[PDB]
Amino acid sequence: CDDIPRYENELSLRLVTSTRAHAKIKSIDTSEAKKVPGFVCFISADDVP
Amino acid sequence: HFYLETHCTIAVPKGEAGEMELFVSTQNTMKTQSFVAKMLGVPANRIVV
Amino acid sequence: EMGQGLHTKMVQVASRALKIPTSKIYISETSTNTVPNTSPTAASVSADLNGQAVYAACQTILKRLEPYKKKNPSGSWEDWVTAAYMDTVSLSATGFYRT
Amino acid sequence: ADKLVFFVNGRKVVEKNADPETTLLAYLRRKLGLSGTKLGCGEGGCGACTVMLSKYDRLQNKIVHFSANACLAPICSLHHVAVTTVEGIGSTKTRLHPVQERIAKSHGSQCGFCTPGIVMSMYTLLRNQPEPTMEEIENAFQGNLCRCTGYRPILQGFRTFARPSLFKPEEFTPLDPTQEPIFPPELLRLKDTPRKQLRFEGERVTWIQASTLKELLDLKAQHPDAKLVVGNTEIGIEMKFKNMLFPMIVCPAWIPELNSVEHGPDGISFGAACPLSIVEKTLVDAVAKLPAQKTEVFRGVLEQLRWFAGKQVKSVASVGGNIITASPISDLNPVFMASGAKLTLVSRGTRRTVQMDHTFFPGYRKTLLSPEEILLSIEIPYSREGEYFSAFKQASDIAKVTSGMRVLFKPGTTEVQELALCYGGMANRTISALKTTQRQLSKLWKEELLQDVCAGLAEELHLPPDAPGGMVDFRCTLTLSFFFKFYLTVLQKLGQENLEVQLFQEVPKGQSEEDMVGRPLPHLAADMQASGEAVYCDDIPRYENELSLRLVTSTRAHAKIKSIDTSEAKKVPGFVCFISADDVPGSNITGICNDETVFAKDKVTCVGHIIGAVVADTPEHTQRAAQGVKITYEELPAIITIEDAIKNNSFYGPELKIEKGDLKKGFSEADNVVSGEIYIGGQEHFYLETHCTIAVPKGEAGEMELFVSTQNTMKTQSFVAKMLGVPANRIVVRVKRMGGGFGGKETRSTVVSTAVALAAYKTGRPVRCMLDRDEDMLITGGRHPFLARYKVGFMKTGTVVALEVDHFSNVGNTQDLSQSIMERALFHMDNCYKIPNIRGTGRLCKTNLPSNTAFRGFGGPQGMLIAECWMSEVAVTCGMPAEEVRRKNLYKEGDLTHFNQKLEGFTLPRCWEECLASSQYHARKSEVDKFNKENCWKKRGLCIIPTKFGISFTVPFLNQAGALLHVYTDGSVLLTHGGTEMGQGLHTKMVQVASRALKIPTSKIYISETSTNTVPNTSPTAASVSADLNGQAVYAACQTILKRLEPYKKKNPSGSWEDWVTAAYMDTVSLSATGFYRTPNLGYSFETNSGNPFHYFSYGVACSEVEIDCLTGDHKNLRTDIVMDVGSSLNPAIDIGQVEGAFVQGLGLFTLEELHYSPEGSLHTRGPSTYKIPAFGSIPIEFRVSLLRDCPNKKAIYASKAVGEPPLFLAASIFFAIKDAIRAARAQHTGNNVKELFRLDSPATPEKIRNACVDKFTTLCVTW
Ligand SMILES: Cc1cc2nc3c(=O)[nH]c(=O)nc-3n(C[C@H](O)[C@H](O)[C@H](O)COP(=O)(O)OP(=O)(O)OC[C@H]3O[C@@H](n4cnc5c(N)ncnc54)[C@H](O)[C@@H]3O)c2cc1C
Ligand code: FES
Ligand code: FES
Repeated sequence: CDDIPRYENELSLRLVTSTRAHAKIKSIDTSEAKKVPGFVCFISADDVP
Repeated sequence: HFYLETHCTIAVPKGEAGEMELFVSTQNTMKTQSFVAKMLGVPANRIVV
Repeated sequence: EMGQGLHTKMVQVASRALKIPTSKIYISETSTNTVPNTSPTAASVSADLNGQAVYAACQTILKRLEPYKKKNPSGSWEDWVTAAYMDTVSLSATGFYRT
Repeated sequence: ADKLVFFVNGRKVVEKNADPETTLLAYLRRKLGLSGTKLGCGEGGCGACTVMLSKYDRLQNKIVHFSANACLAPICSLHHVAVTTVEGIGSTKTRLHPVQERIAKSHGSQCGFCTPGIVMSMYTLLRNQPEPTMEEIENAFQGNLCRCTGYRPILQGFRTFARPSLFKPEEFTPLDPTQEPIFPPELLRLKDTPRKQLRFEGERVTWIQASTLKELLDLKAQHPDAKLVVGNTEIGIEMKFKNMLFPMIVCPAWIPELNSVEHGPDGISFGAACPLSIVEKTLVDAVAKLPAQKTEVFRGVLEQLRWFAGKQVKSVASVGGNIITASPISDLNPVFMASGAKLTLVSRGTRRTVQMDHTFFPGYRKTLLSPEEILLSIEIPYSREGEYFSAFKQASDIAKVTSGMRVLFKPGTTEVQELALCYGGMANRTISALKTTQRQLSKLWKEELLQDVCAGLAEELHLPPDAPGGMVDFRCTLTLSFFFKFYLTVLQKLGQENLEVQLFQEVPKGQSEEDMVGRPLPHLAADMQASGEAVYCDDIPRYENELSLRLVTSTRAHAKIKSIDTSEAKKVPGFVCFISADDVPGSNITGICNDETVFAKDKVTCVGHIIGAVVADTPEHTQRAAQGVKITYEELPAIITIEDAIKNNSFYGPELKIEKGDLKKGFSEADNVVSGEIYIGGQEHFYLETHCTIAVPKGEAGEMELFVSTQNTMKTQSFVAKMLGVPANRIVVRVKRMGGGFGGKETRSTVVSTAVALAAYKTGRPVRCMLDRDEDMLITGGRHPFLARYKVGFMKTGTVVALEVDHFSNVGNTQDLSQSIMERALFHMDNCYKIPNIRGTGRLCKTNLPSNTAFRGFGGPQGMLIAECWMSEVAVTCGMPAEEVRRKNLYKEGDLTHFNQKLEGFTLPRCWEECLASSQYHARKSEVDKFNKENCWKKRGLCIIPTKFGISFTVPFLNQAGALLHVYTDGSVLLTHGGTEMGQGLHTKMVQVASRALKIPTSKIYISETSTNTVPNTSPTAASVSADLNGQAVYAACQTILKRLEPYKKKNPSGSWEDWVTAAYMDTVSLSATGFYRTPNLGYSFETNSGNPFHYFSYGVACSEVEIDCLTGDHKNLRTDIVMDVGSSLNPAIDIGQVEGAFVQGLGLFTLEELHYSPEGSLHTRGPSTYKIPAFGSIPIEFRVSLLRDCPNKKAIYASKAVGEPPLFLAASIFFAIKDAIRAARAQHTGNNVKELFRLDSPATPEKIRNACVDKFTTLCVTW
């Protein structure tokens, strides 16, 4: 599958996941991540249209 | 399960009229189609898997 | 195909029903605008159900061809196809099955 | 100073490393992947590459906006400039901008390609001048050409912005210009922080952007071979096409001193860098604010600049440039020279001041400049009291001619103090009068000066018949006729010799709001074409390892091939490998009657034919490699011309013929016999998207998938599979759309796909290639020209009785389709006349010219033109009226054609009668001779022509097609069918139909692309039947679905359509079905003259007024009314759109387009600059089209007739109306000549019209 070549503008993804077994979710902090080289954007539940 | 190829998805958007084409390691072709079309909010006939 | 020979079995069948060598028939990939509304590739029946469908479609083709086989019953299979083409018959067909 | 920085659409770009050779388009297109700013010529005048530059001024501390073509503009010019693109103003994923939506909704975008270009042209206008005049809009568009639409809808959609029906302009959204996007606030923070000079370094060139005048001058003084670039509209051409390479460029341009305007005591003075566009602007108003005699030279400069060229170019090229560039054909230099203009030259320690005169250009593109001297400024002079000036240019590096003329008299009298006549295009360089000028000095503006002048004008600038450019006595005459024009318009300025709409039919009262068949719904994708978003071909992204190709081609007309040398090419950076004929692993003998070779082997047969190709990493590298491989040939003899061919006995299989009667009988039985020959010229497809092919090899079991701009899906598949040597079922070809095809992509497309395929096969990774305008016009080739000779016998009533006609067709160097074309020719010699004894033949001539192919028309439009010639030669020999004669020998309902097929339900006389009605021929005719009586030097003409066109493929077994319909579990439908969209609404019609048959809203059905594993074995998307055949197939498939559903509709007959589908699904029915169709009872035999070749006929009739200027050879295209039978149109907006387009293409073919070939056979004529297709400017003044009402056609899908081609012939009318005014000017200046019979050839150009308008001057020139 991933054996199929890139295109020349293709991004990678990789998805973020809950480290507790039942809880409410008090807020999300994206700041440390926008420092990484090549970072494009963080997708979340508020974005599905 | 431990299959050797683990899961995955190259998704390629064409950009006119919501079309998108997806290359996907699945047993269930139908469903990969509709729940993508549901989440996106478009007619099934713009999706090809 | 999850590596369990569905494709190789699907070929075997269609080779037989049509009576042309396995070598001459190719399957390339599976997709949702070649044949829509498909059940999960699932509970062992995956062989049998497509098995059937492939058959039917096979049969509708051979009916279409009879006339040209009749008129030249010792010629090539290529012979009967160039033939039907120029006379104006469909060479593309669907095929379905329910248990 | 290294980093260049500019902005694109709002965002900043900081490009560390620019190579002065990368052009803005291209940065745009393939570095920041914004497609949709398209490439159309690369040569400057198609404008599909148009964008908008906004920058901050500094001198008048203002922010300015202009248009420019991005195919030409180097990125090193663009420091600190901001670019707006098509996808900058608006999009379908937000709001379209009103320039966008109106051009879409008013039917102005059929194929769709020239669309962003026109949109920006318009968009910029508005941003400078926010409520313009219908004249100013008229006129943004010199820069932009479209092929599919004939212009009318464009202008009528935008007319809206300025001061039983088809689109509602009152529903358009309104437009608030406070809402366009803001000038980036970040330049502007710059603007203070002052310029210093910059240097960028490239792979081959070095670019120094200079900043003071001091740094220019020093630079040039220590490196005098350094090349000035300013507008780049010159160098750009030279570096791309005449493979020149100047390694060090300095661009002035920033320099305050070279950009200044100044109001002297004496004339106005302009900095060399200034663009034309502002020279104009200056003059334009300073003429209107000023005593109308100082302004005599000004009025001339402006006079040339209207017909110079068009806005995207005027806003970049400098006067400086034009003056020094110095071509033979500058239109500016004559005027400046005749003007005696005033140049200011400088170097470091140099301050020369020369008056322009014959002396300034010594030789071929040279001037008086020394290498270290630059031009500072020009000064155009006020005119003194009793000093008079005009300028002339006439149109369609040598030919045409352009002139500046000046005279001054001894004051308060006629006399002649000074006189100078300067002419472009008659020599090497811009020349002066002068022997002739001398002698005229102190005479009087009177008759025997007018003679002495014209006498000397013929001797001095006499032309040898070998002189290059050709054309000689046109080129001649013009010299006098301009003078004569001039003489007259002097006189006038003293004591002065006095004597003293579109309509169609409404749908049924009854029928549903959401049945859409018959209603005028706009092209399924015009929004997205207008918006930039629709993806055409090379528009499809790269992959990350994808190579480019580009193919190598024979520079001789017939020769053996002694050997190939690849050495110079392997030196280029990124070079991958050279593919040749020894590499196909399959079969090198392809083409379509197996005549031709995939790559040449052992010998080359025309001007060239593919020898091989080179493979690299970028396309500019592709170029340099091409360039690189050098071949060595030994040279055999050449057949070229139609004759030869015959004088040699060539050609292509045995003489075709049709016969009926006897005939020996007519001619003996007859009153008069005429007897003539005429020649019809060839023609270029010029679609906007040129050819091409992304080929992608998968790598297991030979599979490959190809994305291809074609009309013929099938064939692209097999001849790829043949050449490769694998089973057809490993090949898949897909077409989503095209920038137009008109036949030109029915077959020839394969020549490219084939090559590309192999490069992928070899290297194992994707490869694409797409032609530049210049390669494409060579390689693919044209419509067929014809020579015909005839003989026609007739009574003195005008009733015709016998006719005999011989055709040949020049073919080229492979058979191809050429046979089927000839046949269709023969089927059409009758046009619309019954004619009881008749013999027509034709031959197919072998030549060393590239192979001619299929073009809208298919030979039909060649004569029906022959006969129709012949015809008006009858009517003239009788003594007339021409109307009465045609009316007189019309087929009538139920007769039969010379091939014995019955004419049933024959509409033609209703089209006839109903046209002369509305058009009102008489009185108009009378009103015309009247103008002819009162005008000496301009004349007018009027004509009315018929036409009938058989519909259906001639090989009968091509009349078939087929489709595939899926219904998803959610209600949505998925349609595909055999045929392909070239921007002509097939898809939109295919939807309309299926919406109806299934009785669900148009909105719910989608079609996505066309392909060879959705529906195999498909006929070319070709001879107008493409609608009807897929029409049928779609139907069938529709029906099989509704049968399947009945049961579930029955059981719940008031539920939703979604209801019936979830329903059938769970009960276990198929929701996917096929569908097919054959046209029945077809087949004509040639030797038996029987049986049935067509299925029905299209009919129609046209009426045109023209007026010529018989001094120059130019004409206006005054009015034109058509009435067309379409049956019951599927979509009257798209038909019509179809009508007007085709009609305009006839315009081109009969009056405007000419190809030229060197004597020994290399095509000379290769881009929008030398091949002039018809422009916004060229369409008829009033243009009236009407579909014919109440007349259903029961032999074809829901009552409709075919509409593609028939109407293109009707332009005929403009040709004959043009032959008519010719009569009238011959009869004034020939003294007498009774009933003339004179040779007129197609295409009727300025040269050929002028030439045949005989008089005083033609006679003085008498004796490539
Ligand atoms: C689409 C199109 C249509 C055209 N139509 C016409 C037409 O209708 N009539 C016509 O006459 N021409 C026409 N042209 C030519 C165009 O007018 C010229 O290219 C323009 O005049 C050149 O200005 P430039 O800034 O591009 O010069 P560049 O292209 O930058 O280079 C031009 C020459 O100027 C030189 N130069 C030398 N000294 C100086 C100096 N002192 N100051 C400035 N430049 C100097 C450079 O060496 C170079 O040779 C047309 C061109 C295009 C492609
Ligand atoms: S001006 Fe760029 S393609 Fe025509
Ligand atoms: S719509 Fe303009 S070239 Fe096709």
